[PDB]
Amino acid sequence: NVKAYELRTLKKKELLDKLDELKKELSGLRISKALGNSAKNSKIHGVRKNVARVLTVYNQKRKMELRQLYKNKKFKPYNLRKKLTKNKRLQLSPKQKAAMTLRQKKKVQNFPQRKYLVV
Amino acid sequence: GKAGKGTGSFGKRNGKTHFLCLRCGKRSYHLQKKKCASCGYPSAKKRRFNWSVKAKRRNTTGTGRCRYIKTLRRKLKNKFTEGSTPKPK
Amino acid sequence: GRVIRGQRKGRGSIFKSHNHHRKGAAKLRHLDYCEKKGYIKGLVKDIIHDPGRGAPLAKVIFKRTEKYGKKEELIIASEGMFTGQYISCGTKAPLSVGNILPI
Amino acid sequence: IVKSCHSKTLDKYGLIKYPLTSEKAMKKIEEINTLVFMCDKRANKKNIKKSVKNLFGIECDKVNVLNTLNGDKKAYVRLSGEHDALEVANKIG
Amino acid sequence: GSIKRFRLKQRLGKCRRQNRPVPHWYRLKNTKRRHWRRTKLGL
RNA sequence: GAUGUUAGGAGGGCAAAUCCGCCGAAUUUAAGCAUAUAAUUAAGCGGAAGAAAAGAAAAUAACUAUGAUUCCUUUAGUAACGGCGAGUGAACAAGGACCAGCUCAAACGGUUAAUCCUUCGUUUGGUGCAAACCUUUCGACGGAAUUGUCGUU
RNA sequence: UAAAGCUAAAUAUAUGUAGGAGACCGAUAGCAAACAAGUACCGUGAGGGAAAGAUGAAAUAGUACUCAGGAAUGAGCAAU
RNA sequence: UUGUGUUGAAGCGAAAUACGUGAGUUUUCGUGGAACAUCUCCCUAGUGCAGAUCUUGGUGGAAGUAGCAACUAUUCAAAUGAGAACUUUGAAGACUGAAGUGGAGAAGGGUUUCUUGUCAACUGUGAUUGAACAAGAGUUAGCCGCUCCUAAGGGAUAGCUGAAAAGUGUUUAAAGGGGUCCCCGUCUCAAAAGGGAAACAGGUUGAUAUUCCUGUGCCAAUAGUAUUAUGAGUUAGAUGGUAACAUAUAUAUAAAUGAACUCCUUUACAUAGGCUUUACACUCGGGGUGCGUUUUCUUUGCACUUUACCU
RNA sequence: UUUGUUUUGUAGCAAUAGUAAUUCGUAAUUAUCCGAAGUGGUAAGGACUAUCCUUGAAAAAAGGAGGGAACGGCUUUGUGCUUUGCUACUCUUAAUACUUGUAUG
RNA sequence: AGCACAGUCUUAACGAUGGAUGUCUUGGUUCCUACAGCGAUGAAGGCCGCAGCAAAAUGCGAUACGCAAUGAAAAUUGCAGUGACUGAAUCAUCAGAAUGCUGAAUGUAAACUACACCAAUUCCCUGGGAAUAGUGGUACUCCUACAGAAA
Repeated sequence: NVKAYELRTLKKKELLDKLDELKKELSGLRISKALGNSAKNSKIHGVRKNVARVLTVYNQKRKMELRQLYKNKKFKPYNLRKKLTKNKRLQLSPKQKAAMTLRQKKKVQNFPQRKYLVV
Repeated sequence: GKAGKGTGSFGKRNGKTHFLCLRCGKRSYHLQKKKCASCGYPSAKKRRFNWSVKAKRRNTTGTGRCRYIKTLRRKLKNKFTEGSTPKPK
Repeated sequence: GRVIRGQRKGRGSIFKSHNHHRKGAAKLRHLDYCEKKGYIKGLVKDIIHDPGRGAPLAKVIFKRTEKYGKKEELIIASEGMFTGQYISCGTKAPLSVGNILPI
Repeated sequence: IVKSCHSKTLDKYGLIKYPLTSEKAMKKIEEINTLVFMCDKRANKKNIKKSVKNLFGIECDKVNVLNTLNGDKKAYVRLSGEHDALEVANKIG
Repeated sequence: GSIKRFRLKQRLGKCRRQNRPVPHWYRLKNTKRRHWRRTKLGL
């Protein structure tokens, strides 16, 4: 039974070949199941979960293999940009919502609101 | 006469007026005029009416699965910046 | 009361003209410099029957003057015209049975 | 838009699930020497032909397809006079 | 009919697959059953 | 003007309890019924937010005067409307909750559009393991704009 | 001081979500739905729309064995 | 406020030398197996049923009654089975009877199909049967259809109205194609009986067949070079016939040059009447292959005798 | 090279496939399978006649034509064109062998 | 071994049918409080699938009754098998990854798993080997810049 870290770093070509033979052996268990045999049948859940684990690691491997080539550049693609809600994405940014004309800015800057005490 | 008002005419009921209505899956898609009687699929609107609260409630939001908003829920409580992951061991 | 038959006639649901077999609208040759300033002769190839009307129609083939080719016109036939004759249209066309002339 | 995960294109491991062990499936091999397999409902004749000719080296006179009521596809494959269909019945089992 | 659409045939197969009873091992621990003659699925 | 399988972006639909426009009845009451009432409601169409809308007097008062809007108590079932029949019906002042006020239009910079936007590279430091994010300004280029942006009230 | 524009507060929330409560109802009641409920089912369709909770402390105690019966079942000097 | 409960509360059935006048109250026994009352005083209400052709549920007399009535009709023997008028087999007697309970048919139905097993309910009688129940299995196409085209027509575009919703669809199309600059040209859907590329025969399964096998064919498609052949025409293109007519039989009759621009034809079309041809259908006698009464007679009553697509 | 007269064939598929009766390991073999017609029941085709104040549908697709932009090659001058030597020629059907995505469906 | 007439009606005891009553309640109802949108970065809704044996409901999306990560922390069990003796069995959290066909649905259509056009696309090692009829894009309206044609 294979785990995450033993194949988490090995050659992707060997990963592909091993998955190829894994699926061929799954088809072999399918030969067995179609035949009168049903004994080798309970480990397919474990093999399926192992495939799922190896594949969510493999797609992350391809993920940095494909995003390191493009990182930053300030024009991220449709998927790689931020995925906030539509209203949040279309909202005015906070700095430019708080931006003020030169008149009000000079008023506040040169003479602000400030606290005090009553005796 | 032989195919009169009742059973005789009922014997002629072959061929259907409505069908599956791919937008809703209900057998209410008029075939001749090509328009759903439950939602009006060719039109972009969903065809509700305020005089039938029963039909409103039996297809309003939440009667389905909510593939997206149910995951989007309980996220304002966390306020996690996107791309963030918990600290490793 | 209810809407009477005469009023229902104008809705055009079943009172549209049964025109599935009509051969085309009966229209004269469209006005042209040639027809305004002289004769142009087109030959009536065949006199046909339009199911809607009683008057037979004539399939007059003219030869277009601005391009190579021929144009076919459906013209209400006058009593006495035959296939194979040339019919003349215009101001300078001689007056005769079937000819189209300025009034 | 760029995709990171490898394509979900249905290769043979996902086209073909298993062959059939129906009495008719064995009977046609025994008598008239035609073979039976089962594939996914989204496959096609030439996809099955590719996958069979890739996994196994048996000449395919033709590939025959069928859409079952359980959501799968049945497939029939052949040989030529070059190959016999008794070892193709014994090796597979 | 002997001629039908792919979606209609798939839905017929789904209904046939749904008409089977509860597994016995699960029962060891259904009410949505239809007869083809009594109740029509209305397609 | 047209056109772009030009570059970068938006609108569509769902969902309505509160909210904003339009359209818009009748049942009913008048012991009948037609104005009236139901009701500026029900139904229908369209449009947003966490609240919306209203909001800074072309206001009220007539006093020793008040000072944006909204809501609560009251004015008050009052003034008034109405086959003056059935019925309908405010506003000011007063007591409170809350309380923030502001900018476009002309003058002038014409001994200098002083403005705005796009794109492309550099850096000013930072919280995150990371991803990202907050800040950073040297610019250059391309434009928009005098058929008027910003500065000035 | 009209015929241009912005503006937070106090205000409303038969919707959704999440909490807390009640001189409320206790399965013909309370939401239509305490349950596999807007489900089964009906109508071409717009739509209409139910019934159905309770062994026992513990089935990790759900009836072993015998007799008679084809079997269902019944009986026991047997049994939790 | 102050009490009853596993030493059995609530509820329920029967009852009481019980109380009241009466709604009722309180006790007894049995059942029940977990809560109950407060009359000390007061507060509160979805607070008291005989009816409303009341609502929901359950159950009666009617009553083992009405009734199990179209479709001429069944009988003998055997098998299976616990059990056979209505399962199977054989015999017989009959029916559908040329416009069929016969094959293929489409809409509609959706696994009712097949095999095996089975009878809790259903199969209005029985039932071992079954279209019931249970487990498996079963539908194979270049040639059969859809897919393509267009009609009655539908939706949409341009606009134009309308608050929108929607109403109409060229009402001042600048709308893709073609060839090599110009010409033509709203889009899309709508026919499993209209038009239409090309398949026949034999055989095969428990269930599919002009789809699977064998054989034989047919139609559509097929990009850039070097070899061949066949036939043509030629050192850029034929034949006779007074005429109509016809004109290339190699593996196949292919071999008689060709743009833009056009003009036709096929597709492509009603009804009635008779005449004619052909295939198929049926039928007749004698030649090749099987049964029969025969008390009374038989050259006796009869029966089985083929050839697709492809020329 | 033509005309007449005799032998072969179920005109070629064609019997051998199918079908049918007796013997026959329990798989087999046999031979037949013919002269002809006669009715007109159903279909289709043909050539006609008649009827309409009824004239009885479109495209997809395919074909034919008028006309004639362009037509024998190798190499060779100058700038698709005049020119010098040899004249072998070119296509219609079928393919064969290597490059294009694998070149049937 | 014998005896009651039968039927109809009444009473009592025990039963049958039925599901009232009482007692239960992971439900409803009402009020209060707080937060509030989702969607071309593809929503709500509808289909189709996904478990060893798997119908519904619930959950999930070809990584399909769940993957990764974090906290708790060793069982899943109906049989099978799976696990530590902790990223391992199961919960909880859930930010990473993935998220089929549709649907405003948006290439043209739709009772079609039909048909287009443009890049043929994608993967492998960091210039060579494969799968392939196989991957993305192409709606309408509008905004800001750009372009080449026009009067």
